[PDB]
Amino acid sequence: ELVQSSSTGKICNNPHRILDGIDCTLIDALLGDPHCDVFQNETWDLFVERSKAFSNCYPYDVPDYASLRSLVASSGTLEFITEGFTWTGVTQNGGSNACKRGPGSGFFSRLNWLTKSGSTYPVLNVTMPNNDNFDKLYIWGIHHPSTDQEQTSLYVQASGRVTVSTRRSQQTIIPNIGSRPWVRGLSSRISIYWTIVKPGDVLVINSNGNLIAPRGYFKMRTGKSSIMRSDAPIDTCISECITPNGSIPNDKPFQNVNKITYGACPKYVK
Amino acid sequence: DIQMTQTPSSLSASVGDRVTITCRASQSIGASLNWYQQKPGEAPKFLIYAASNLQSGVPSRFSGSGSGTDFTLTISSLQPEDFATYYCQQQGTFGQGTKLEIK
Amino acid sequence: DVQMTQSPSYLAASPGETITINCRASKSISKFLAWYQEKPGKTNKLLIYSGSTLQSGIPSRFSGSGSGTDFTLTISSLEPEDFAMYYCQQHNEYPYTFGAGTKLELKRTVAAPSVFIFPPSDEQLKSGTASVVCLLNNFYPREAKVQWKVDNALQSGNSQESVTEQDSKDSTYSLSSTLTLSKADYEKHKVYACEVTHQGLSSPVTKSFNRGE
Amino acid sequence: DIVMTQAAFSNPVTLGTSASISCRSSKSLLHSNGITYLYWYLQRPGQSPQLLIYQMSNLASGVPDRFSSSGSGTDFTLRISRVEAEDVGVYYCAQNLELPWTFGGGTKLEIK
Amino acid sequence: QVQLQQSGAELMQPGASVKLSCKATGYTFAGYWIEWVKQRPGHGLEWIGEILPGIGSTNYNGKFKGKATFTADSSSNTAYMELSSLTTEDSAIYYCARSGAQATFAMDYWGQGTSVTVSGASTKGPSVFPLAPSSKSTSGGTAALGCLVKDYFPEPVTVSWNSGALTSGVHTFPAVLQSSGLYSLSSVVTVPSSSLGTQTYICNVNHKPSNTKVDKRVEPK
Amino acid sequence: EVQLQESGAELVMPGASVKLSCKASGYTFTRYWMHWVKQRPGQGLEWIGEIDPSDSYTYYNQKFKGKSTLTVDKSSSTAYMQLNSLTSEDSAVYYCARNYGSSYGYFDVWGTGTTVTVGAS
Amino acid sequence: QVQLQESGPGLVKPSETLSLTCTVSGGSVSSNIYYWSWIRQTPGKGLEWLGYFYHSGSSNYNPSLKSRVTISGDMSKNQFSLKLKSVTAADTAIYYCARGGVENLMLVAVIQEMWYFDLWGRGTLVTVSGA
Ligand SMILES: *[C@@H]1O[C@H](CO)[C@@H](O)[C@H](O)[C@H]1NC(C)=O
Ligand SMILES: *[C@@H]1O[C@H](CO)[C@@H](O)[C@H](O)[C@H]1NC(C)=O
Repeated sequence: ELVQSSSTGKICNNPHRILDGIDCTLIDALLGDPHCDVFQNETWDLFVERSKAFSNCYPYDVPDYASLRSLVASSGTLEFITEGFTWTGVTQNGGSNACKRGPGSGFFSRLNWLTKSGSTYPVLNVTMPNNDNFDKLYIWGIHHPSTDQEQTSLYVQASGRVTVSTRRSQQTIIPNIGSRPWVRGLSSRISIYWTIVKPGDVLVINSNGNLIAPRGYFKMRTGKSSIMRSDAPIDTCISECITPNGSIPNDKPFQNVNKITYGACPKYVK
Repeated sequence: DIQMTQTPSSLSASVGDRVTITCRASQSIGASLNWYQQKPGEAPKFLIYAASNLQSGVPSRFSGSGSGTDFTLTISSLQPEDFATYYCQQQGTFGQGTKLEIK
Repeated sequence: DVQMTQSPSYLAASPGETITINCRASKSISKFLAWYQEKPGKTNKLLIYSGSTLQSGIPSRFSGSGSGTDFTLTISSLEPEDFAMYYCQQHNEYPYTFGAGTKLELKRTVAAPSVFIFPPSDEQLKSGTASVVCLLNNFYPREAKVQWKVDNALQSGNSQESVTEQDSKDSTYSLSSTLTLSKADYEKHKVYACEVTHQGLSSPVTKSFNRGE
Repeated sequence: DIVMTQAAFSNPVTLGTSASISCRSSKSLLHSNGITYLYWYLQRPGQSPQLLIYQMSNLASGVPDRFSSSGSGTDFTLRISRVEAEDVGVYYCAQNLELPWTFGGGTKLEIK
Repeated sequence: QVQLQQSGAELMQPGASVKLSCKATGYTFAGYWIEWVKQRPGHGLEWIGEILPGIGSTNYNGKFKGKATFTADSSSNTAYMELSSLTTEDSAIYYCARSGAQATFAMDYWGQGTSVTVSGASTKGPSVFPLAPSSKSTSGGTAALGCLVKDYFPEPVTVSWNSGALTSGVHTFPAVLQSSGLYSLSSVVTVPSSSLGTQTYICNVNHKPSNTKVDKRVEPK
Repeated sequence: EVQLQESGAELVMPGASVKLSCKASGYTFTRYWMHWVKQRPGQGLEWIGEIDPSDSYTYYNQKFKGKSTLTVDKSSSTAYMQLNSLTSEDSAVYYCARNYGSSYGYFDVWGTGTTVTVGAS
Repeated sequence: QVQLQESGPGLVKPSETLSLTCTVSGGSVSSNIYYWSWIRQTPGKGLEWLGYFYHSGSSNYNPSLKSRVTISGDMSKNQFSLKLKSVTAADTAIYYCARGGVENLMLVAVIQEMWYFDLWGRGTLVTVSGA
């Protein structure tokens, strides 16, 4: 027949640069989850995301998750550059016992949890201009305290606000205080947002509470790499194409192994 | 569309035993499974969230696990107070319930 | 880090009087300074926070004032229950720094110390160590100071002192100074004396004894 | 950029015996995938370059088993078991762990 | 009705580690910071750090970054402080205090205070010696006499005269650490000079940690 | 079998533009990316950028962005490089090289390097 | 803490409309992270989820009931009600009013929408009979 219908069950390590997220989801590696600290300055043609990947840091959700995942995956890099943000009047490097970095409390390595300094929490109004020649991706978030008492204790203001703005657009997020079900012993949550800062544009972070500040930017590039969900193991074989079921020979005019494919292999037919 | 079977329907165990309750989803539901305990004559209690996260006041002997299609609720040391029906829940569908009975 | 200087460390007053405790911060702490009351047998009490806002349940006679680097706690019409230790603690910067604290003691008329000196006992000597102790009883104020004299020579460093708190029955203090000398060292000297200097004494008091008596 | 150095103005290699060419990188070329993304390209005189070794210890289709490469960290070596008259040329070490591609200055073999 | 209940006193050898506890009641534990304060004689209070039990957010004084470690058991409404590599300098009283926004983060509710003593000395009973009155003079005015309790460990000893019959006019001075590592203490009473002959006074000393009870007869000269 | 024949020697005045081509024959053109490499004697070997003929996606070395643009004609299986604002430093030999993997692939086969010399003579 | 307490007629005739009201104590029905839901329990079929109501007015009902259910809030009284039109003999069961919420946590690679019912009422038996 002219239809390929069987995969070897493995993903060839060549020629595409496969990066295996053993226990890490792309976003987990992006934020710097404690068990995902091995992904730094990474590169890939195809990020393989295992169905068994799990998060182990602070519980969080990503509004507009698909867009961020697609953007980062298409970038083909996780090059993170630290920036010297000047957070005056707030305590930095906040953490939680739900995110065990070492033996004690910890947090995402790429996010900066700002907390009240002493008995006050000023209106942060920092700004980092993008004088470089590449798009900068800033990952920040807004913390959602479980109670009004927790909100005031962490952040002196009774109701916080995060306004990240640039020339193109702005996002204003108001935290939703309330008790959620425990996840690793926490009834609070974190929402992760992202902002692309084009060259010559300026990032403006204005906040009076609940800001999970960024520590820097991810150097974005206009790549064509991709991300794929697959439990197939990676073997030292060679195949010009990859499918979630694994590599498939790409010589036949057609294939029906999967509709999702990466690389140069035939058109899908039901 | 999503349907999900909880087995066994009712199992007999004795105090101090290790008991495992299995709830199987027809499709991969990630970790979107919650476990509820209902002692007779009471409303169900919210035990485990996201298939592994124990809730406030739930004894540490309870533990949930699994991902994808197969989930398990395990009680390390069945105590007298743990006699109750256990329901796995995924969004709007509740499992058929495991009438855990004392031997 | 903000060093907090609290003065006066020792304050004497009587019921019905008005007193003020000055606390100074090495750098501006805006208005975030709090005053605590520590007294034996109960948990520390928060009196004032944010400079002037007195805590709920605190009597109105406690007043706070100041901003920046100078602050003041004013207690008017002291009750007998107000005599205690007071601490100023800034909560503007992050490493919370407390003041040294001021002991607020009940005033009284000056009283001279009764000076006694006790030679080391024979039982103490048989252990090979000698401990001569000079005692001051029921004096006021707390500023009494003593120095040991053995023969003509003065001795220092080898003596320990301890002072009891105010005796509520008469508001006086008592002080004991013990000089520790090994049997050999004790035997090399003849006469031991304790010099007592106190504001309530017209001239320093000397009590002395000769070894063997 | 990752800079590749190929200090090899004249590498004396008497014909017949083994020869070695050394390339060094300012950054480790080992990817998190376990592969080292070094490449060795041979440009024979008056000819376009051709691939000898891709990554390491992997040979091109037509490359003889004479050529073999290995290394660790940030210093790599190309070892030729036997050198023939046809192996004279410039051997560029290239890396693409981080784009853009960076090529070494290229080392020219000289026979004794 | 808010109170922070703290564990009892501790005795640790140098280099050991102790875990102080502070049980909170009367309020939602997870919402308020729990402060930890160190008090030792001659130094006043000294802030160690704080932990927000709900999130586990901790923030330490730089002076205590490695020494202390805060944890909170949310199910028990308890906050813990683990002191590590204890030294003689750590002998102090440790307070846990509640801190929240209602009081502008001034710690408004305090614990009773846990006293931890770090000392390598071996437990031993007191040695009692008499302070016989009439040192050089025979008699005059009111006579003073006492008993020197020396070289005991650990604290506290309790001293009474004539089994409580002579509580009036007796001063028991605080015990003082000696360079040897053992506490020493003095108890003195003032009596009429005439009472010296017709009466002999007994210094009662009891050191429960050593289960030692001593009664000593003090006579002039 | 797989060969990449390029244009011959090009002579163009400074500031002008030239349109280098690379006829790819012996394989399915749309199934492999194309790389372009610049060689100047003594100065070494320099990478320009890569193009995916399947959808004309291109990624350039920064120092060559704008200085050159890559494009393909899928019908004739020919890959084109256009150089603009030429200067003396642009005199070089340009190699079109087939790519075996994706964006991060490696030069699999190199074409017959086309030399370009800049000057009016 | 928050307590839920449902009330309403325990007996309903067939073909009528069933009405129940859950009054929330210690909390506000106007919260924007919790939905308020009704779950039905009968011995022969286990727990069945009827639908849920948000303060903003969004609602969701399971298709198993052909739009017979309707959940609405009365925020001036801290109440939300269940209206189950054209009741039948099969609708006799214990009815629980439960607080819940919807979350999209990133707990696992495959993101899934999680519902929970963390607070439940006592449950009230509702009989549907012609007696
Ligand atoms: C905040 O920063 C922006 C940009 O640096 C500036 O225009 C503005 O005046 C600052 N202050 C406020 C209150 O926005
Ligand atoms: C490939 O995997 C998908 C999803 O797991 C499945 O639907 C499909 O049938 C698989 N194909 C083969 C050939 O196994």
